[PDB]
Amino acid sequence: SYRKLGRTSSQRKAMLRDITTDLIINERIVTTEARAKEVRSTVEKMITLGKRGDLHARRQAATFVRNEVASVREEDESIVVESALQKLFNDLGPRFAERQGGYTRILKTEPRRGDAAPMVVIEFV
Amino acid sequence: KGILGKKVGMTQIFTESGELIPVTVVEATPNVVLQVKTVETDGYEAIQVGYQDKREVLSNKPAKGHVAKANTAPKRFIKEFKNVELGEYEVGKEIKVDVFQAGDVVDVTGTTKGKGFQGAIKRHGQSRGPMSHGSRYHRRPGSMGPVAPNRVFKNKRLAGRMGGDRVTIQNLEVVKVDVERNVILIKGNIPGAKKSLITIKSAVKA
Amino acid sequence: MIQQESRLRVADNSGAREILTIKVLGGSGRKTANIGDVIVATVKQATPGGVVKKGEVVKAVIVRTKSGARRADGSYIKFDENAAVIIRDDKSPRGTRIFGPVARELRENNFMKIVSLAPEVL
Amino acid sequence: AVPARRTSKAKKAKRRTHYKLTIKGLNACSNCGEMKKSHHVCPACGHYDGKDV
Amino acid sequence: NPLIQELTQEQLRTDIPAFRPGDTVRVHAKVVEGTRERIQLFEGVVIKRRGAGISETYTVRKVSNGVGVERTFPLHTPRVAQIEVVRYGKVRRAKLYYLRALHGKAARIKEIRR
RNA sequence: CACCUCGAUGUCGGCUCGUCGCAUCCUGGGGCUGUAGUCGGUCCCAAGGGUUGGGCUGUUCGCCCAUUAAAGCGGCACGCGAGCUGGGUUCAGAACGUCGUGAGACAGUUCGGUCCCUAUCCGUCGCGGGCGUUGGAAAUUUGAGAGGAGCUGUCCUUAGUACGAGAGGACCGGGAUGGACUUACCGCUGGUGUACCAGUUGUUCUGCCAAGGGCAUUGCUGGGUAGCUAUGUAGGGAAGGGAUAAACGCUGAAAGCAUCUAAGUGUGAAGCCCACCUCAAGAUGAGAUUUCCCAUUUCUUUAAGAAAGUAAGACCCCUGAGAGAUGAUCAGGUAGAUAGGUUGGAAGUGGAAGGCUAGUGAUAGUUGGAGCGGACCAAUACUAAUCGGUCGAGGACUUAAC
RNA sequence: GUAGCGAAAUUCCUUGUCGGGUAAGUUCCGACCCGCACGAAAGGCGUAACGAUUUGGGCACUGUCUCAACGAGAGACUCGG
RNA sequence: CUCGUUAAGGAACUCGGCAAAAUGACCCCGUAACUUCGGGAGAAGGGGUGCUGACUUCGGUCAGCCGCAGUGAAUAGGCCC
RNA sequence: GUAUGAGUAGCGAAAGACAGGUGAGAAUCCUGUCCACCGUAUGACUAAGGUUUCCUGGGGAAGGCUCGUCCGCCCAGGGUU
RNA sequence: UAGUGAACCAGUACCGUGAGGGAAAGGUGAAAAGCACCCCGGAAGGGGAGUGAAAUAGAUCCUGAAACCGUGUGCCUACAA
Ligand SMILES: [K+]
Ligand SMILES: [K+]
Ligand SMILES: [K+]
Ligand SMILES: [K+]
Ligand SMILES: [K+]
Ligand SMILES: [K+]
Ligand SMILES: [K+]
Ligand SMILES: [K+]
Ligand SMILES: [K+]
Ligand SMILES: [K+]
Ligand SMILES: [K+]
Ligand SMILES: [K+]
Ligand SMILES: [K+]
Ligand SMILES: [K+]
Ligand SMILES: [K+]
Ligand SMILES: [K+]
Ligand SMILES: [K+]
Ligand SMILES: [K+]
Ligand SMILES: [K+]
Ligand SMILES: [K+]
Ligand SMILES: [K+]
Ligand SMILES: [K+]
Ligand SMILES: [K+]
Ligand SMILES: [K+]
Ligand SMILES: [K+]
Ligand SMILES: [K+]
Ligand SMILES: [K+]
Ligand SMILES: [K+]
Ligand SMILES: [K+]
Ligand SMILES: [K+]
Ligand SMILES: [Mg+2]
Ligand SMILES: [Mg+2]
Ligand SMILES: [Mg+2]
Ligand SMILES: [Mg+2]
Ligand SMILES: [Mg+2]
Ligand SMILES: [Mg+2]
Ligand SMILES: [Mg+2]
Ligand SMILES: [Mg+2]
Ligand SMILES: [Mg+2]
Ligand SMILES: [Mg+2]
Ligand SMILES: [Mg+2]
Ligand SMILES: [Mg+2]
Ligand SMILES: [Mg+2]
Ligand SMILES: [Mg+2]
Ligand SMILES: [Mg+2]
Ligand SMILES: [Mg+2]
Ligand SMILES: [Mg+2]
Ligand SMILES: [Mg+2]
Ligand SMILES: [Mg+2]
Ligand SMILES: [Mg+2]
Ligand SMILES: [Mg+2]
Ligand SMILES: [Mg+2]
Ligand SMILES: [Mg+2]
Ligand SMILES: [Mg+2]
Ligand SMILES: [Mg+2]
Ligand SMILES: [Mg+2]
Ligand SMILES: [Mg+2]
Ligand SMILES: [Mg+2]
Ligand SMILES: [Mg+2]
Ligand SMILES: [Mg+2]
Ligand SMILES: [Mg+2]
Ligand SMILES: [Mg+2]
Ligand SMILES: [Mg+2]
Ligand SMILES: [Mg+2]
Ligand SMILES: [Mg+2]
Ligand SMILES: [Mg+2]
Ligand SMILES: [Mg+2]
Ligand SMILES: [Mg+2]
Ligand SMILES: [Mg+2]
Ligand SMILES: [Mg+2]
Ligand SMILES: [Mg+2]
Ligand SMILES: [Mg+2]
Ligand SMILES: [Zn+2]
Repeated sequence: SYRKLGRTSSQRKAMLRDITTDLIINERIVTTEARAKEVRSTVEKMITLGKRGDLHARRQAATFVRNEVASVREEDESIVVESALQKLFNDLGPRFAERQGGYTRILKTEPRRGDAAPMVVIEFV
Repeated sequence: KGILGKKVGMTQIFTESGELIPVTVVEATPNVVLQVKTVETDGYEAIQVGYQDKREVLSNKPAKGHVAKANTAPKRFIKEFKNVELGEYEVGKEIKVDVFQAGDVVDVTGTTKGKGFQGAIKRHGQSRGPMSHGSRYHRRPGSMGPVAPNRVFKNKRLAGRMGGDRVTIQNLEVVKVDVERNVILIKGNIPGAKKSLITIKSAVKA
Repeated sequence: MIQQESRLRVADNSGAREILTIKVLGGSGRKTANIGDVIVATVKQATPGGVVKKGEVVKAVIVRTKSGARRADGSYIKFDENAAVIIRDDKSPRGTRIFGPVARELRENNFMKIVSLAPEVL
Repeated sequence: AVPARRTSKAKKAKRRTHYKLTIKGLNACSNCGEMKKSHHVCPACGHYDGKDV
Repeated sequence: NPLIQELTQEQLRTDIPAFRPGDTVRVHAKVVEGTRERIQLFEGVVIKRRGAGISETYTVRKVSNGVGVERTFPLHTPRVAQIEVVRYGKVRRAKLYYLRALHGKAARIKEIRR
């Protein structure tokens, strides 16, 4: 099954895309227990697409990954901007070329003050 | 005659003459007689039967000791069968699906799938109230009773946890027996979710 | 599944065109009738020159339904409409010709005359 | 519906019998020895399973 | 599920031709009117295929005497002596339920000669 | 009649839910008959179950239509409005007939007209915690007691027999198949199926093409997995004992006879006790069986003393579902397939993208049953169930027997 | 008490009677007239158009219903405030 | 409570089709009784709608293509006695 | 004045996410990015009315239906030509 | 809670369009000697150390009742109406 996360269908989809792209960009984020336990599957599927690497996988991922700036360097006296999608297919896929799934780990931490909502750290291995 | 098995699922089978019937597949890895109870030691006659070998780390020293007599691995399920011929059974004896033959009439006991907290409409098949014409009474359990008692009679059925009960279906037909796969095909459908425990016995009514 | 107030086409030339169900014979509380069941119906629309005429209380047998029947071999038959044949008390059809296909269930129900007259039995 | 009779102190205390907090899952952190929640990162040293995180 | 597959693998039939919804098929369906058994041909367009393994079934639709008729058959029933693919039709979906509303020319399906 | 209620006890009908009485509507048993048979009439026993769908009317009632084995009569605040409705009746408006000089009114009608309340206690339906059950644990269990279920048609045969002059037409017995009800389940027929597939409109965004995303009820539309489901499928009220009711006896006197009774003894109902299903030892009367742990340490006092480590075992915590409001239950915690991912399948959809070919083009063919593919199936420790902690016995006395 | 209308927003008896409509119509429509207790400017009768008016019937349509099933969201439920 | 879908039936619901469903835009054809001659009337009942070429008098027409469906979504009368 | 109901009803239409910062302390303040909502308005001006709520710098007692490092609140200066 | 409504910044606050209605609220100590300094805390608030005859007279300050809330426990209580 899957979790509703207290959102409508469209809202839940948008939030998952946001958090999944955030995890792709940062490689480590802090969220609630339930959000993490769903983001793990979504982001690992995105990494599967990146590992595939073909154009079909690229477009499938583009339907999900957000259009954000993953990173920016100054290379050859020119600013090189890498999007979330480009980072996925250029860095994360090759990085996990060998692992057979399980690309993320979740570490439980203190509950949040305002809610007592259980918090966790989700990060690539 | 009886055996314990696991409700594998449901399918359909073509009999001879081309008729098509629904069957439930129930797998029964050979059960083992773990204990024999008698009027002398227990005051009634029956045989304790174990099924579905269990990992040792999942068992207790007392449980291992109990099954030691029969000299078998720990069993997940244990149940007593009555109305059997104690002479034919002994601790350590095995019971296989071949105990039954196709065409037998049996009673199948299981634990109904649990539905959780359910309203009276579903739980007791009571009538809804009108859904329009100003009705503000849709899925409620009706009147609780007359005024005079100043109370509610017992068995005034209401919402509550539904399912998970011991249910027996009588006079089901043993369509087929596969000893190699420890499978019994029983015509119809039987209570319980897949992988749940199932108890086949020779029909009492017969 | 034909119930009270359900309307059916008439699959014969007895004169009636559309009938409306009054009862589903066969039991005190019986709710629905299917192929091969007899019903008490009223003629809501009749051909001008027919024998059976509008507003007459008649008996009929259902010969095809949208919700059809399941055969013992595991097959099913479904039709595109609910049609019935007006019959006498002894199952003899009131008309002389039957229109459209008819379901084979009528044979075991012993509507042999209708079965023979039917242009096709399925 | 409204209370027909006020609730007495004894009855009120009986009802609150089960209205209590609990603390579970605390044991010494391997890395630093501070009490932590099992299966959680130690809030003090930030270690879990013997590694900084 | 693997266990069920094995149990029903025996009764699965093998000579079923390769057809999909939209193909016209003739079904040689056995029928008994008492002691005598007979083959009644039901020829029509395949409207639906569903299920898996032994439980797979398919529906065939024909307009006989101005009335639409549908027959649903288990794909592996021994009571169907033979299934014959009269034609291959071009359709764009698995379930052809829309045909039920159409009549005559509107219900025509172009052939493809696979 | 005016005894409770006028510092409020809500009134008809309907709906939901029933429950009880028997003066029994059907089914069951029986006597008498102006009981030939099929039908009946009347009375006796019998309350186990069942006892309908509409037209009219606010209606109850009643008539009617069509069924049924039957369409019972009543009580429960003419049961049931902190459970529902509010059509009628009792507010304010207005009108008709009528009465009144009149305001108005009914000896009457007609159209329209606010039904509030977060459940404290008992009660009822479910689910936990505590302690008990006398050493501590893991399982399996007997059943004191309780609940459930309890209905019935039609056809065939016996037999066109018994009966009857004929029409007509059986008891008993044996089969087949339904109705209503009901327990389960999703293999089938279908429904649903908002993180499955596809088509498609408008606009807008990813710079543009192409390909996609956002919003428009899930934008709309066509399908649909798992799960949940009925109208779908399967099954049930089978047979049979025990004691009886009405009834009928056998033997038998009181009372030479007679006599079912006083003694003695039997048949006899859908009813009673079983039989069938479910719950059930908090059944404080706390039962029984199998298996496991083993008699430790310290101090007080002979104490059924106190505490402190544990044993068997259980739980905390964590991964979860076949479970679930939460507890609980059950599957697992590397002694590992518990879940996620990954790999391969399946259902499902219906031919992806990028190319190539044809066409002026829309588009079609092909690469290719492709691509995609929530919950389904099978493998795989890749990720997370790490490390840990807490609780948990040493078994009283009396008296028979040995 | 004329014309006109009449079981009527008026008819108690009354579900008057008859006909139409329905399988079945105390409502509705047409007719009759023993008008309990119509009636001519507190107007009589009729009347195209109009009406969130009252009333009856028909088609279409459907979860209103037979008889309920599933899904979405908010509350309810658990936790922190 | 708010919302979506629903097998077969289709008002059997109910005091009463209450609620919901259905109709809904534009263009074309066609449109009854009755009437105060204005109306009734958007009566009713039907048909067309997308995209690509060719031709147009520029509104069309002809040909072709695709889908279950072309005011492809949103917003738009239900009708009759 | 304090109870009971009870740690119960309610917390007043709707989308937020994460990174960084600040700080004793952050779901709630600041910055950034994406996302989403209104757009004959939920935008831009104004009249009335309010009467300093405007700006800057501080604060977290009370008020804010949670929190608050923040505010139309509190403190101090200042602002209408 | 008396005594003027008002012992105190009272016809005030507040209510009302307006006339008008109209509160609550006294007490450290003899003397501020109103707790320097130290410690926990961001603060608040505390613990010391001091002032004082007295600080359980610490400004919500004389006395400090009852309701109500809480901590400790000598006895009793999980087959009872
Ligand atoms: K009164
Ligand atoms: K009799
Ligand atoms: K009875
Ligand atoms: K009625
Ligand atoms: K009753
Ligand atoms: K009420
Ligand atoms: K009450
Ligand atoms: K009480
Ligand atoms: K678009
Ligand atoms: K947008
Ligand atoms: K569907
Ligand atoms: K016990
Ligand atoms: K392609
Ligand atoms: K495929
Ligand atoms: K009259
Ligand atoms: K009158
Ligand atoms: K009539
Ligand atoms: K009118
Ligand atoms: K009006
Ligand atoms: K609905
Ligand atoms: K109905
Ligand atoms: K009525
Ligand atoms: K008209
Ligand atoms: K078209
Ligand atoms: K319109
Ligand atoms: K209070
Ligand atoms: K309270
Ligand atoms: K500030
Ligand atoms: K003092
Ligand atoms: K005390
Ligand atoms: Mg949306
Ligand atoms: Mg982001
Ligand atoms: Mg009902
Ligand atoms: Mg009482
Ligand atoms: Mg298929
Ligand atoms: Mg008196
Ligand atoms: Mg009172
Ligand atoms: Mg009696
Ligand atoms: Mg009453
Ligand atoms: Mg009441
Ligand atoms: Mg007068
Ligand atoms: Mg009166
Ligand atoms: Mg009105
Ligand atoms: Mg199913
Ligand atoms: Mg399935
Ligand atoms: Mg484009
Ligand atoms: Mg918008
Ligand atoms: Mg597995
Ligand atoms: Mg009349
Ligand atoms: Mg009607
Ligand atoms: Mg009449
Ligand atoms: Mg008058
Ligand atoms: Mg006059
Ligand atoms: Mg007038
Ligand atoms: Mg709370
Ligand atoms: Mg439907
Ligand atoms: Mg339909
Ligand atoms: Mg009706
Ligand atoms: Mg009715
Ligand atoms: Mg309406
Ligand atoms: Mg539209
Ligand atoms: Mg409460
Ligand atoms: Mg709010
Ligand atoms: Mg607008
Ligand atoms: Mg400001
Ligand atoms: Mg400021
Ligand atoms: Mg606050
Ligand atoms: Mg005063
Ligand atoms: Mg003192
Ligand atoms: Mg004091
Ligand atoms: Mg007792
Ligand atoms: Mg006691
Ligand atoms: Zn640590």
